[PDB]
Amino acid sequence: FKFEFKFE
Amino acid sequence: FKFEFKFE
Amino acid sequence: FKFEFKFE
Amino acid sequence: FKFEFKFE
Amino acid sequence: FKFEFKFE
Amino acid sequence: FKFEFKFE
Amino acid sequence: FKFEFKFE
Amino acid sequence: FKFEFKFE
Amino acid sequence: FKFEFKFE
Amino acid sequence: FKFEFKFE
Amino acid sequence: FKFEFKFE
Amino acid sequence: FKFEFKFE
Amino acid sequence: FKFEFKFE
Amino acid sequence: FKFEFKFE
Amino acid sequence: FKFEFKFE
Amino acid sequence: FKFEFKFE
Amino acid sequence: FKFEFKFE
Amino acid sequence: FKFEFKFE
Amino acid sequence: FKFEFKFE
Amino acid sequence: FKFEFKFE
Amino acid sequence: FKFEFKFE
Amino acid sequence: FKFEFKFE
Amino acid sequence: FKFEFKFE
Amino acid sequence: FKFEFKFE
Amino acid sequence: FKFEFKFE
Amino acid sequence: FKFEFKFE
Amino acid sequence: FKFEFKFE
Amino acid sequence: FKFEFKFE
Amino acid sequence: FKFEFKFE
Amino acid sequence: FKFEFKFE
Amino acid sequence: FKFEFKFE
Amino acid sequence: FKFEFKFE
Amino acid sequence: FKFEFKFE
Amino acid sequence: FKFEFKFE
Amino acid sequence: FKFEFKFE
Amino acid sequence: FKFEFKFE
Amino acid sequence: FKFEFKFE
Amino acid sequence: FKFEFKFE
Amino acid sequence: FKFEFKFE
Amino acid sequence: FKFEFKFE
Amino acid sequence: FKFEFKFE
Amino acid sequence: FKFEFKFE
Amino acid sequence: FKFEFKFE
Amino acid sequence: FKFEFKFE
Amino acid sequence: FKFEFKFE
Amino acid sequence: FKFEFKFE
Amino acid sequence: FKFEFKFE
Amino acid sequence: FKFEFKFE
Amino acid sequence: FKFEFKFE
Amino acid sequence: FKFEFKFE
Amino acid sequence: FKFEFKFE
Amino acid sequence: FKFEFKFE
Amino acid sequence: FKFEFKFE
Amino acid sequence: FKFEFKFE
Amino acid sequence: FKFEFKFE
Amino acid sequence: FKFEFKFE
Amino acid sequence: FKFEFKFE
Amino acid sequence: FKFEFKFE
Amino acid sequence: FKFEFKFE
Amino acid sequence: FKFEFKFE
Amino acid sequence: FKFEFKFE
Amino acid sequence: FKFEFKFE
Amino acid sequence: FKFEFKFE
Amino acid sequence: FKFEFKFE
Amino acid sequence: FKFEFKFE
Amino acid sequence: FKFEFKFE
Amino acid sequence: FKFEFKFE
Amino acid sequence: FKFEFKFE
Amino acid sequence: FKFEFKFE
Amino acid sequence: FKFEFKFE
Amino acid sequence: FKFEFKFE
Amino acid sequence: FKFEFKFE
Amino acid sequence: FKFEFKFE
Amino acid sequence: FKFEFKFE
Amino acid sequence: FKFEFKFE
Amino acid sequence: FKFEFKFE
Amino acid sequence: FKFEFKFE
Amino acid sequence: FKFEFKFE
Amino acid sequence: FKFEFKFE
Amino acid sequence: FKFEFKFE
Amino acid sequence: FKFEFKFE
Amino acid sequence: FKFEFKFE
Amino acid sequence: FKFEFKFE
Amino acid sequence: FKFEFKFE
Amino acid sequence: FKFEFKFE
Amino acid sequence: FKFEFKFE
Amino acid sequence: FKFEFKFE
Amino acid sequence: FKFEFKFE
Amino acid sequence: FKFEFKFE
Amino acid sequence: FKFEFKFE
Amino acid sequence: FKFEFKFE
Amino acid sequence: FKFEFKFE
Amino acid sequence: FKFEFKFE
Amino acid sequence: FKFEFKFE
Amino acid sequence: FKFEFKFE
Amino acid sequence: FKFEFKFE
Amino acid sequence: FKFEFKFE
Amino acid sequence: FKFEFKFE
Amino acid sequence: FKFEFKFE
Amino acid sequence: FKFEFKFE
Repeated sequence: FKFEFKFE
Repeated sequence: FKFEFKFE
Repeated sequence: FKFEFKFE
Repeated sequence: FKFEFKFE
Repeated sequence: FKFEFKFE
Repeated sequence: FKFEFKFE
Repeated sequence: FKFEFKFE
Repeated sequence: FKFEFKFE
Repeated sequence: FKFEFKFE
Repeated sequence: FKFEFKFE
Repeated sequence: FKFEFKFE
Repeated sequence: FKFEFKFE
Repeated sequence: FKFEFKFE
Repeated sequence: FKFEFKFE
Repeated sequence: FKFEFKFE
Repeated sequence: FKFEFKFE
Repeated sequence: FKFEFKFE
Repeated sequence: FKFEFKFE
Repeated sequence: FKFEFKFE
Repeated sequence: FKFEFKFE
Repeated sequence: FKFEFKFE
Repeated sequence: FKFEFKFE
Repeated sequence: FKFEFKFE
Repeated sequence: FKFEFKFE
Repeated sequence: FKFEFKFE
Repeated sequence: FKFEFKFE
Repeated sequence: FKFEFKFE
Repeated sequence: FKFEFKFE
Repeated sequence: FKFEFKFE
Repeated sequence: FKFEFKFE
Repeated sequence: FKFEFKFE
Repeated sequence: FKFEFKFE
Repeated sequence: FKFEFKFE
Repeated sequence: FKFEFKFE
Repeated sequence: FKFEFKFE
Repeated sequence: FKFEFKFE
Repeated sequence: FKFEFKFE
Repeated sequence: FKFEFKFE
Repeated sequence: FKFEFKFE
Repeated sequence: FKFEFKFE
Repeated sequence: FKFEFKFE
Repeated sequence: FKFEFKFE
Repeated sequence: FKFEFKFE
Repeated sequence: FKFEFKFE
Repeated sequence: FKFEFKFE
Repeated sequence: FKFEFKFE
Repeated sequence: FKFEFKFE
Repeated sequence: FKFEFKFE
Repeated sequence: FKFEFKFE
Repeated sequence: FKFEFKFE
Repeated sequence: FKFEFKFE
Repeated sequence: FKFEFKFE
Repeated sequence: FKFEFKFE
Repeated sequence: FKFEFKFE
Repeated sequence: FKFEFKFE
Repeated sequence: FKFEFKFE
Repeated sequence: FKFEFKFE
Repeated sequence: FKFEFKFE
Repeated sequence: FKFEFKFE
Repeated sequence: FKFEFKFE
Repeated sequence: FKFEFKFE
Repeated sequence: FKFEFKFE
Repeated sequence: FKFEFKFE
Repeated sequence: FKFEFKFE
Repeated sequence: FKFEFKFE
Repeated sequence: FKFEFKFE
Repeated sequence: FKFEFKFE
Repeated sequence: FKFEFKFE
Repeated sequence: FKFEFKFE
Repeated sequence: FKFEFKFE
Repeated sequence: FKFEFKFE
Repeated sequence: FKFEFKFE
Repeated sequence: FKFEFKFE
Repeated sequence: FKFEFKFE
Repeated sequence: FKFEFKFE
Repeated sequence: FKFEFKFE
Repeated sequence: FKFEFKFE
Repeated sequence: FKFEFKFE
Repeated sequence: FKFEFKFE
Repeated sequence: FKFEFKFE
Repeated sequence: FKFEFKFE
Repeated sequence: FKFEFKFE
Repeated sequence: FKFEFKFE
Repeated sequence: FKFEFKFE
Repeated sequence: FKFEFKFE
Repeated sequence: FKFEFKFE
Repeated sequence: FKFEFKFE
Repeated sequence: FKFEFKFE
Repeated sequence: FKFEFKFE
Repeated sequence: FKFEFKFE
Repeated sequence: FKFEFKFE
Repeated sequence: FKFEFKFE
Repeated sequence: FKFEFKFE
Repeated sequence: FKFEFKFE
Repeated sequence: FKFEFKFE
Repeated sequence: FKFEFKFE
Repeated sequence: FKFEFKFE
Repeated sequence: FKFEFKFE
Repeated sequence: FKFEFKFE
Repeated sequence: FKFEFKFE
C-alpha cells in the first residue's frame, strides 16, 4: 500500500 | 482550495 | 493512481 | 496540511 | 502488519 | 506530528 | 501478540 | 513518546 | 497470561 | 517508565 | 470549510 | 463551503 | 455553496 | 448553489 | 440553482 | 430554477 | 477545517 | 482543525 | 488539532 | 492535541 | 393553518 | 387547513 | 380541507 | 374534503 | 401559522 | 408564528 | 417568531 | 424571537 | 433574541 | 441576547 | 382518558 | 380510553 | 379502547 | 378493541 | 385526564 | 378486534 | 388534569 | 379478526 | 391544574 | 380470519 | 412482586 | 415475577 | 419470569 | 421465560 | 426461552 | 428458543 | 432455533 | 435453524 | 438452514 | 442452504 | 478495496 | 476498486 | 472504477 | 479492506 | 480488515 | 481486526 | 480482535 | 479480545 | 477478555 | 474477565 | 362513549 | 360543518 | 373561526 | 368533558 | 390575533 | 377552567 | 408587540 | 389569574 | 428594548 | 404584582 | 396471584 | 368517575 | 390488598 | 373536585 | 388506611 | 367496565 | 404457568 | 369477552 | 413446551 | 374459538 | 405578514 | 433576482 | 454575493 | 425585523 | 473570505 | 445588532 | 490563519 | 465588542 | 505553534 | 484585554 | 457459601 | 416460593 | 466456581 | 425449575 | 476457560 | 436442556 | 483461539 | 447439536 | 488469518 | 457439515 495527500 | 491524492 | 484537483 | 499513510 | 504516518 | 504502529 | 508505537 | 505492549 | 510495557 | 504483569 | 453561528 | 446561521 | 438560516 | 430559509 | 423556503 | 413554498 | 461560533 | 468560540 | 475558547 | 481556554 | 389537539 | 385530534 | 381523527 | 377515523 | 394544544 | 400550550 | 406556554 | 412562559 | 419567563 | 426572569 | 398502573 | 399495567 | 399488559 | 400481552 | 398509579 | 401476544 | 399516585 | 403470536 | 400525592 | 405465527 | 438481592 | 442477583 | 445474574 | 447472565 | 451471556 | 453469546 | 455469536 | 457469527 | 458470517 | 460472507 | 475521505 | 470523496 | 465527489 | 478518514 | 482515523 | 485512532 | 486508540 | 488506549 | 489503559 | 488500569 | 364536533 | 358520533 | 366539542 | 375554541 | 377557550 | 389570549 | 391573558 | 406583556 | 408586565 | 424592564 | 378492576 | 380494585 | 378511588 | 380512597 | 381530598 | 385476571 | 382474563 | 391460557 | 388458548 | 399447540 | 428577498 | 410576498 | 431581507 | 448578508 | 451582517 | 467576519 | 470580528 | 485571532 | 488575541 | 500563546 | 429463601 | 443456592 | 438455583 | 452452572 | 449450563 | 462450552 | 458448543 | 470452531 | 466450522 | 477458510 501507499498513500499520499496534500490539502490547501 | 486545492487537493491531490495518490495510491499504489 | 494519480489525482489532481483545484477548486475555487 | 499534508498527510501520508502506508500499510503492509 | 505495518503502519506509517505523517501529519502536517 | 508523526506516528507508527505494528502488530503481530 | 505484539504491539509497537511511536508518537511525535 | 513511545509505547509497546505484549500479551500471551 | 503475560503482559509487557514500555512508556516514554 | 516500564511495567509488567502476569496472572494465572 | 464549515461555519456555524448560533445566536441565543 | 457550508454556512449555517441558527438565530434563536 | 450551501446556506441555511433557521430563525427560531 | 443551495439556499434554505426555515422560519420557525 | 436551487431555492427552498419552508415557512413554519 | 426551482422554488418551493411550504406553508405549514 | 471546522469553525463554530456559539453566541449566547 | 476545529475551532469553537462560545460567548456567554 | 482542537481549540475551544469559552468566554464567560 | 487539545487546548481549552475558559475565561471567566 | 394547522391545529393540533392532543388530549392525554 | 389541517386539523388533528389525537385522543389518547 | 383535511381532517384527521385518531382515537387511541 | 377528507375524513379519517382511525379507531385503535 | 401553527397551533399546538397538548392537554395532559 | 408558532404557539404551544402545554397544560399539565 | 416562536411562543411557548407551558402551564404546569 | 422566542418566548417561553412556564407556569408552575 | 430569547426570553424565558419561569413562574414558580 | 438572552434574558432570564425567574420569579420564585 | 388515560390510566396508568405500574405494579412494582 | 387507554389502560396500562406493568407488573414488575 | 386500548388495553396494555406487560408482565415482567 | 386492541389487546396487548408482553410476557417477559 | 391522566391517572398514574405506581405501587412499589 | 386485534390481539397481540409476545412471549419473550 | 393530571393526577399522580406513588404508593411506596 | 386478527391474531398475532410472536414466540421469541 | 396539577395535583401531586406521594404517600410514603 | 388471519393467524400469525413467528417462531424465532 | 419484585425481589432484589445485592450480595456485596 | 422478577429476580436479580448481582454478585459483586 | 425474568432472571439476571451479573457476576462482577 | 427470560434469562440473562452477564459475566463481568 | 431467552438466554444471554455477555462475557466482559 | 433464542441464544446470544456476546464475547466482549 | 436462533444463535448469535458476536465476538468483539 | 439460523446461525450468525459477527467477528468484530 | 441459514448461515451468515460477517467478518468485520 | 444459504451462505453469505460479507468481508468488510 | 474501499476508501472514503470525508473532509468536514 | 471503489473511491469516494465527500467534501463538506 | 467508481468515483463520486459530493460538494456540499 | 476498508479505510475511512474523517477530518473534522 | 477495517481501519478508521478520525482527526478532530 | 478493527483499529480506530481518534486524535482530539 | 478489536483495537481502539483515542489520543486526546 | 478488546483493547483500548486513551491517552489524555 | 477486555483490556483498557487510560493514561492521564 | 475484566481488567482496567487507570494511570493518573 | 359519544362525541360531537362543529366547525365554522 | 356538523358532526355526530356514538360508539359502543 | 369557531369550534365546538362534547365528549363522553 | 366539553371544549370550545375560537380564533380570529 | 384573538383566542377563546373553555374547558370542562 | 377557561382561557384567553391575544397577540398583536 | 402586545399580549393579553386571562386564566381561570 | 391574569397576565399581560408588551415588548418593543 | 422595553418591557411590561402585570400579574394577578 | 407588576414588573417592568428596559435595556439599552 | 390474582387481580380485578372496575371502572365507571 | 368510579374505581374498584383488588390484588392478591 | 385492595383499593378504591372516586373523582368528581 | 372530589376524592375518595381506601387502602388495605 | 383511608384518605380523602377536596379542592375548590 | 369489568375486569378479571388470574396468574399462576 | 397459567392465565385468564375477562372483560365486559 | 372471555379468555383462557396455559403455558408449559 | 406446550400452549393453549381459548376465546369467546 | 379453540386452540392447541405443542413444540419440541 | 409580508416578506421580501433579493439575491445577486 | 427579486422577490415579493404578502400573506393573510 | 449579496442578500436582502425584510420580514413582518 | 430586517436582515442582510454579504459574502466574498 | 469576507462577511457582512445586519439584524433588526 | 450587526456583525462581521473575515478569514484567510 | 487569520481572523476578524466585530459585534454590536 | 470586537475580536481577533491568528494561528500558525 | 503561534497565537494572537485581542478582545474588547 | 489581549492575549498571546506559543508552544513548541 | 450457600443460601436459601422462602416466601408465603 | 422456594429458593436454593450454592456458590464456590 | 460453581452455582445452582431452584425455584417453585 | 432447576439450574446448574460451572465456570473456569 | 470453560462453561456449562443446564435447565429443567 | 444441556450446554457445553470451551474458550481459548 | 478456539471455541465449542453443544446443546440438547 | 454439535459445534466446532478455530480462529487465527 | 484462517477459520473453520463444523456442525452436526 | 464441514467448513474451511483462509484469508490473506
